[PDB]
Parts: sequence; C-alpha cells; structure tokens
Amino acid sequence: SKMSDVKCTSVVLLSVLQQLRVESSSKLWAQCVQLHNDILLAKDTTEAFEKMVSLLSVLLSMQGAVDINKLCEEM
Amino acid sequence: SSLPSYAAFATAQEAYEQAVANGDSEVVLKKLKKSLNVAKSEFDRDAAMQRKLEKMADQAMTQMYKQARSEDKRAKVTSAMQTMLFTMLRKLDNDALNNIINNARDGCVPLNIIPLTTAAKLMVVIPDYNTYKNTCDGTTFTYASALWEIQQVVDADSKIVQLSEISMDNSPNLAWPLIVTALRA
Amino acid sequence: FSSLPSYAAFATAQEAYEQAVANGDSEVVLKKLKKSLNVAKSEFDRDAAMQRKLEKMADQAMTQMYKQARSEDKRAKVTSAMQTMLFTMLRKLDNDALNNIINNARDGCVPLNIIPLTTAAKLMVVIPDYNTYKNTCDGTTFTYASALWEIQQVVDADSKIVQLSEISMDNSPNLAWPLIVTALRA
Amino acid sequence: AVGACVLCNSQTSLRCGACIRRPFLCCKCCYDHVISTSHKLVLSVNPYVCNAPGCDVTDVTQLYLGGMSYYCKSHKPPISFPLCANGQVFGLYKNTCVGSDNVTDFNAIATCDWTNAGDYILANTCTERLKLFAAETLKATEETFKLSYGIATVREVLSDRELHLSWEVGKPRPPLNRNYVFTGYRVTKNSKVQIGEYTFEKGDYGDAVVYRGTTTYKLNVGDYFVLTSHTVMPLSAPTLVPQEHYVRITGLYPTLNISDEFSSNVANYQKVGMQKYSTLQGPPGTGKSHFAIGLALYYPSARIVYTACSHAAVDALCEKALKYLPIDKCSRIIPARARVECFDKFKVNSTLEQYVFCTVNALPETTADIVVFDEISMATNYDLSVVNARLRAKHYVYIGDPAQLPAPRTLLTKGTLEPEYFNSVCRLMKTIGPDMFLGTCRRCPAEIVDTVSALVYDNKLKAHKDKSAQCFKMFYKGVITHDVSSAINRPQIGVVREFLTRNPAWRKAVFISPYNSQNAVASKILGLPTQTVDSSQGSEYDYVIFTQTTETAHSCNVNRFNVAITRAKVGILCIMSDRDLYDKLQFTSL
RNA sequence: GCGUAGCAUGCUACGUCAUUCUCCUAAGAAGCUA
RNA sequence: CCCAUGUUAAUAGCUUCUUAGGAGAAUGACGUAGCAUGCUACGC
Ligand SMILES: Nc1ncnc2c1ncn2[C@@H]1O[C@H](COP(=O)(O)OP(=O)(O)O)[C@@H](O)[C@H]1O
Ligand SMILES: [Mg+2]
Ligand SMILES: [Zn+2]
Ligand SMILES: [Zn+2]
Ligand SMILES: [Zn+2]
Repeated sequence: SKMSDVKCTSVVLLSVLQQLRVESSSKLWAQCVQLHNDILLAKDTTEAFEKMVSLLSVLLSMQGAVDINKLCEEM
Repeated sequence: SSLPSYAAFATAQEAYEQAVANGDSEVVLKKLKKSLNVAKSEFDRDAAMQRKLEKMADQAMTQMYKQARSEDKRAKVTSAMQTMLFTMLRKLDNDALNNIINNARDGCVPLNIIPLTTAAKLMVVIPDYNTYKNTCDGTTFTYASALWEIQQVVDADSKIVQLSEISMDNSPNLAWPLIVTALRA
Repeated sequence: FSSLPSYAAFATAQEAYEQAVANGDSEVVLKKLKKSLNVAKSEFDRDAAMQRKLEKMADQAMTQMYKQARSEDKRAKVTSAMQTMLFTMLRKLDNDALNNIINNARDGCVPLNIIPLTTAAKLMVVIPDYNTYKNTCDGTTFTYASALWEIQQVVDADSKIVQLSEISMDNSPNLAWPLIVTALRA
Repeated sequence: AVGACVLCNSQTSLRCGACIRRPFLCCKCCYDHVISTSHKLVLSVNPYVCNAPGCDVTDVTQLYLGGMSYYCKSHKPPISFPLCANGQVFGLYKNTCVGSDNVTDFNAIATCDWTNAGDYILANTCTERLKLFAAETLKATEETFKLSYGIATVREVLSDRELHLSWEVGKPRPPLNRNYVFTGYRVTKNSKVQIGEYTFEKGDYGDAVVYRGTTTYKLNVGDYFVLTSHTVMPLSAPTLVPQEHYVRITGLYPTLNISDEFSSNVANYQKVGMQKYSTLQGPPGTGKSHFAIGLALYYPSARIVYTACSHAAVDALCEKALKYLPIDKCSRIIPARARVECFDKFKVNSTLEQYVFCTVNALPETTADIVVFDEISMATNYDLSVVNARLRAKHYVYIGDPAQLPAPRTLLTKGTLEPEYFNSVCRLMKTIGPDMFLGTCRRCPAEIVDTVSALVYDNKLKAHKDKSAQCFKMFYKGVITHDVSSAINRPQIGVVREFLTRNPAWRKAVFISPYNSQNAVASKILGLPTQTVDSSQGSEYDYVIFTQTTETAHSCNVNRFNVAITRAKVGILCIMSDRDLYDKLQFTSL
C-alpha cells in the first residue's frame, strides 16, 4: 500500500497543521487545504508525493511550533 | 453460588433428598416439601439481589472505563497526533520527505512553501557553514531531492553576500544564518 | 414501614411465635399462632409495599417539579435575553433618515431591502481580488447607492489592518484576500 | 482519577491519606507505606472509609470490599474480600504494577517534620520524583507552620497610620514585616467579614504597629487579624532537565566583535552553546552576574529570561542590563500584589521583550532560547522545578556560588546544612565540579578579598584592585534590645551616626545588618538606603556600613558575614560584635 | 344420616416474591440514506 | 535569639445498542378467604 499511505498521511498532516493554528493565517490555510484536497483526489503516486512535500514544508516552516529533533529522535 | 441462603437451601435440599430417598411417608414429607420450598424461595430472592448488584457493578465498571479512556484520549491529542504523523512519515520512506526532514533537524528549514513549478522561488535558511557544505555545491543547491539554482544569499543583518565569501575560513566573519533564495531547475 | 405499627405487630407476633416454639404449646395453638403470624406478615407486606410505592411516587413528583422549575426559569432567562436584544437593536437605529423615508411612504410601508440602503451609516464592502477593488472603491472615496462614502478602514481576511498604500498590482499577491473595506456615509 | 506512583511510576489509583500532599501510590508501594508507618488512610476513586451508616474505621488493614462499598469488620456483607491483603492494597491496575525498595526513604520523607538536619539531606539525594515530592511536602509543612502563629486584635487606634495590637495568649507572635500579610475581621454580630488585607511594621516609638492596608476602612476596637496561608501548587517538572552534549552550537548565533570587556569569556560562551544546561561557580564579585550580560552580547539573536529568587538579585541583573544592553528590547516583571518596590526603568510587565527579568515564583509560562538562573544558592528544588515547568528553552545557565548564604529553611533548627544539599544544582557544583569557573575579585578592594579569602575560600582569590585604605572595622559590643524575634541594637546605630557627621563622602553608603527590624529602624535615625544581608546577595555598593547586631549563630555566620562584606565596591565600615571575627579580618582598627 | 371442629387433596378469588416474554413510553450513545 | 519569596452544526426516514418506568401475560413459590369431596374427634 503506497498510494493509500500518502492519502492518509495528508489527513494526519493537515490535522497537525490545523492543531498548530495554521488556520488563523488565511493565505496559508488556503494553500494547505488545496494541497490536501489535491492529494486525496490523486491517481498517480508521483504527484501525490510532490504535493506531500509542499504540504509538509508548511509544518517544517514554523520553527518552534513543533520540536522536530525530539519527534524524529524516537525513530 | 455460596451464599448464606444457599447454606439453608443446601441443608433443606439434602434433608428432603435423603427423606425422599427413603421415601416412606407422608405428612412429614409434605412438611419437608414446604420447608424446602420456602428456603429455596428465600435463596432465589437473595440470588436475585446478587444478580442486580453484580449487574450494577458491571455497568459501573464499563461507564468508569469509558469516561477514563475518553478523557485521556481527548487530553493527549496534540502529542499523540504528532507522534502518529512522524511514525507515518518514517514509514513512507520517501527520499524527498526524508531529505527535508533530515535538513529540518539540523536547522535548515524553508521560510515558505516549497514550490512545484519549474523556475519558482524558495527561500531556505542555512544556519551553519557545515549545513551549507552538505547542501550546496558551487551554485547548485540539492534540496527535497531536486536541484535548485542559487540566486541570492543574504545574512541575518540583511546584507547581500556573494557565494565566494562563504569559505571554510571566512565563515566566522559571516553573519549566520544565511537565507538562500533559489529557483527550481 | 418500620415506624408503622404493622412492623411492631409483625415483630411481636414473631416474638410470640419463638416463645411458643420454645414453650411447646398444643398443635392447635401452634397453628393459631402461625395463622396470626401470617396475617401480621400480610399486613406488613401491604403497608411496606404501599410505602415503597408511595415514596417512589413522591420522588417522581419531586423530580417533575424540579423539571418544571428549571423550564420556567429558563423561559424567564430567554425572555430577558430577547427583550434586551430588541432594545439594543432599537438604540442602534439611525432615526433621522429612517423617519424621513418612513414618512415619505404613501402607506407607511417601505420594503426592508431599502432600509439599510438609504439609512445605514457604515458600508462594508467585501472584495475578492484586485480588479474588483480597482473598479468599485479606488481611492479614499467612492459611490454606492447614490451616496458618497469615505473609506475609514480596510482589513483583510485575517482581521489585520491593511493600509491603502498596500493595495497595488504588485503587492496584490501578498495580501490575504478578500479585503473588507469599511466606509462611512458622507 | 488515575495517576502515576511516585517511586516506581507505575499506573495507579490510590493516594495515601495521612501524607499532606496525597502522593499517588501503586498497590505494592501503598502496602509498603501503610504497613510500616502510621499512615493508614488510603483514598481510591472513593475513600476507603467504612460505609456503614455510622462507623469510624479508616485503617486500611481493617476494611473489606463488599457489594460496591467498603465496610469495616462489623458491617461486611458475606460477599466481601479484604483490601489490605496479599501484600497489595487493592486499587485499579492491581496486577500491572512494579514494586520498589525506596519505601524506606519515601517513608522518611513523608513522615518527618523537617526540623532535624538529616531530612534535608534525604530530600536532596533521592530520585527525581522523590525530590519533587520532598520539595512539595516541605513547602506544605512551611505553609502549615504559619497557622501556628498568634491571632491579633486591636486595642485602640492611636492614629490612622498607627494601630495598637494585642496578640493571642500562649501562641507565638509572628514577625512583623511585609512578607506576612494579615486579613481583618469585624466578626461580632454583625459582619464576620474580611475588611481588608493589611500588613504591619513596628513603629519606632511606643508599642505602635504602623499598618499598611489595601482598603480605606476605619478600624474599630473589635477588628481582629488572621494570617493568610497560601496553598502549595503541586509541581511536575524535573529539577534538572537531562543534559545532552551537542556536537555543534544549535539555536544560538554568535557575534562579530562582541566587546573588549567580555573578550576573555568567549570559551565559556561556546561551552554554554555546546551543552544543554551549564553551571557557573565563582567567588563573589568575579564576573558571574556579568557573564550573563556577556552571554546576552555574544548571542544577540537569542531571547533570554533572567531569573532569581530574591528581588535585589534580579534588580542587580536589571541594573547591569541597563548599563550594557539596549533598553528598548528589555523588560521586567513585577507581581500584581507587590508588597515591595522593585526596579522601574524597563517597560514593566511586557514579557514579549527579548530580555525578560523575573523572580522565579512569578514567572509566566513562556519559551526562551537561553534562560539564565542567577543565584542558585538561594534556590530550593521547588524553585528549580517551577523554573523548569514554566520556562521552556534550549539552554540553561545556572549561575551562583554555594559559599554564599542559602535559602533560609525556617524549619531547620537542629544541625547545619552543608552546601552540597542546598538544592540539586549546588550539589552538582559540589559533587562533580562546576562546568565554568571564574575566580578573581573584580569588585571588592584587595583588603576585602584578603580577609574573605581566608574565611571561606581557602586562599584562592586575588583582586584586580589594591588596598584602598577605606576599609574600617571596629569592635563595639552594642548592648541590644529585642524586637519580636529580630533584635535591634541602638548603640551601634549610635556609633554609625557618629561616623556620618565625621565622614561626609559616605552619606551614599548602604546600611547592611543581618536583622530586618534593625534595617527598618536605622532608616529613621540615619536615612541611608537599607538592605539586609540575605536580600543583598548579588548587588554591589560604593560604600557599605555593616553592623553586627547580636552574638548568636545567625549574625556570626561566616557565610552571612562573607556576603555582607563582599559588596563594598570601594569602602566599608564594619561595626563588629564577635571578638574572634573582629580579629579574623584585617582592617584598620577604628 | 345430619350439624360442629380439625386434617388432607383439588379448584377459584386476593395480597406478595422470583424468572421469562411481549409491548408502550422516556432518556442516552452510534450508523446509514436523501 | 528569624531570613527570602505568588502565573457554527438542518428536515425526515430506517436500524443497532444501552439504561430507566409502566402495563399485560406466562410459570413457579408463600400467605389469606371462598368452594368441591374425603377422612377423623363430639353432639343428635
Ligand atoms: N571581564 C571583566 N573585567 C573587569 N571587570 C569586570 C569584568 N567582569 C566583571 N567585572 C566587574 O566585576 C563586578 C562583578 O559583578 P557581578 O557579575 O555582579 O559579580 P557577582 O556575580 O559575583 O555578583 C562587576 O561590577 C564588574 O564591574
Ligand atoms: Mg552576581
Ligand atoms: Zn502516608
Ligand atoms: Zn509503586
Ligand atoms: Zn464499620
């Protein structure tokens, strides 16, 4: 299962972004929503992975909101 | 069921069973039937009380468990979701997601959304010279498993910087963290 | 039940029965005492189940009285809230122009859709992009509903204030559209 | 209401009932705790009392579980089973629990009354969750000791700023200073109502208790005063966040051409960058509180919170930042109540500024990029736990010296606490050695360093000064009067008053005396700024007038004396009481 | 042979207690459909 | 004989499950009254 793990990681990733109060910045939430809905309606895994890169790079863009060195440490 | 009323019903049942095993006669037989019946009805009333009590205990166990688990799940929702996300991201094992995450651990995070179009603009901060050395070569810039052409490197004091100043020796004279503006190849 | 005299009668009949068991009276007397104990137990059953039914019913009536009191208190609270809402919306009227247009109607009825359009003091324009902004309210005054409006504020979709020097064709990408421009009637 | 056992972190639902803090306890640990001590009350999701109509049995060894309630031995239904059985008190998660052996220490922590010398050394070499629990129960004991103080009642109102008080018979008088706020009452028939939060100070003439108040009420005869008690908030964060030696600097960006003054401190700045938390130890006036400002000027993009336990330590830090740091991007936090006045030159109560300053109790829940905790000698594990719960940050720098004077520990009366038990960090500086060390007295004249490098620090200090010939110390016995518990010495104020008409340049000197009451009472004779030795730690002065009040164990404490005499930047006058200490220093005779 | 008293057994009425069923209502949780 | 501190979620339909109340039924058991017959103790 490779196509349907990116379609579920978009759901988890947009839930994380929404919990970090991305949606108080409307120009950013419009692009995050558009990337989410484009991944979910995708039939080719390459374009889904490019949109997933673009969407995840919103989460990595905000510095102190996550603690990436702690979350990635356990893996 | 091992209740005091079961002790009484047990001794009455034993007496009636033995006397009907003899089975002689007749008025004391009816008296024993009556004593057994009244003791048995007392036992069944007590067993009904026990069943009602154990049913209420069972509902209490279920309702307490549901309340405890539900409030615990709704409390740790942020951390559980973030841990779940990074588990799923490691499971995909993509070579672009891994690259942008392994850069974002070190401190090389983008300042905007990574673009998809050919020849669009990405501004990533590079904190230390070694992180520059790992990602940049000449003027190419290997990020998100894509090649980017560096346009412009500014400093934390917002002064433009040429890519020839970035040296193993001149770097302590720089003002980190650089902001690299690059364009997709 | 316990405070009822039926419990006392059943208890003393049981005491008499134990005393007669220990006393060994004649079998007819023992049958008599069993009969009296049984009728005492029947009266105790009647009265005790009666009081149990009674107290169940009284607790039910108390619960429904609580429900009625809660319903009537909440009705009072909602009536207060509706009345204060109506009276604040009364104080918010613009009574000069409203009186003018209502007294200019031949029956006293004017359509609701032209109550704001001729008496509102604030006009909120919501603008989705830049060409619309250039066409409807360019500059610090404009025209709509045959009046002249002066732009008192422009916020964006994030409720952040946007200065009028920002809204240009090259800074149109960096604004969080739509723009809500609030103007006042001149 | 589930939780985690303190000494093995298993899941559990019990709570010991006789312990003041109600620590969660697993089943096996709760059996170990209630089978050895006299703490026999346990609370589950409901208490373990006997649910008879009327019965008072709480001892968990006695109760039985039956039906859906816990009954004593004489009310159990025949379907029942004992709680305190098989070595495990029955609670939730009974069979998923791990026993422990620390119940020979947890008993001593939860049982003791914190008066002896050993309880603090046991509250500081246990595990981390026991360190938090021990600090919490020590705070609770210190709070419920304040209920043992007397109760005040007004006899007459001599003046609107001069009450007259009579205290309860047989109960000890509280000490009268702005730490202890009282609440008023008019409880007669007629209004058992609080009539304002007051605070006292003993006026100089007569038995007048000059009161400050929140309100503006007229006080009658019958108004009577009860001390307030503050509830101890439970604490969660570890005392020391675990260290992680990095490979290279993270989160901090160093600077080009920092200054010529902090040029010799660059190596320690790189060390602060590399570690997670670092500890700095130096003798007094040797750059410790200066180092924090140098950390500000070496990592200019780094948001910093400076913290201390006093208010004069954080005010000394505030002054140093005023001299060096840009004053627009700085702040200062004052609590709303604020019985004492603080430093007011920064934009007060604006925590979003890049350089926040605070007392450790009044910190707001925020983040940082390096947090500087100055004066760790005055910190208890409650304070380090609070600073680790509120402030989340990338690097911690704990600055201070163990040889100055500690947190007072009011309950401690029998024994003496060595430095390595003051808190966890002072233990770390006295166990493995500090990460950064700077000893060279850049503040006090070489006479002060010459006499203070023989008392505590055994000949390890040299000064960047010389004998400045303004260090006078005299020996005058000073016949004492007694205030509530803080003695007051009139004739030594007399000789100081003599040393004020006959030395004109010294009228900017600061009065230093070990007792708070004499510090208040020598302002009305002299008029100098006044500071107590315990609250003077970290701020220096040009000239200092120290007066040893009484020959006791408190004012003849060499650490208190050291922190008293190492604050004079250029000149000091020391009116001594003890003969040996007056012979121990080497000043002029006077 | 009848009347009275007691005892046995069977039926009918009423009062209670347990088990099962059906239904009606109330309250709550959840799922699908337009 | 004492010193520091307070931070927005529609209308309607169907279905599953749980709880509570009431009614009715069915069985069993106890107790009281009434009846059917038999037996025994007394009178005629
Ligand atoms: N590098 C230095 N060179 C010269 N003098 C210094 C240096 N660092 C600090 N000082 C002086 O030494 C004093 C030490 O002050 P401070 O850091 O408050 O000491 P402490 O932390 O022990 O209270 C300051 O008044 C400062 O003027
Ligand atoms: Mg200092
Ligand atoms: Zn205890
Ligand atoms: Zn345990
Ligand atoms: Zn009891």
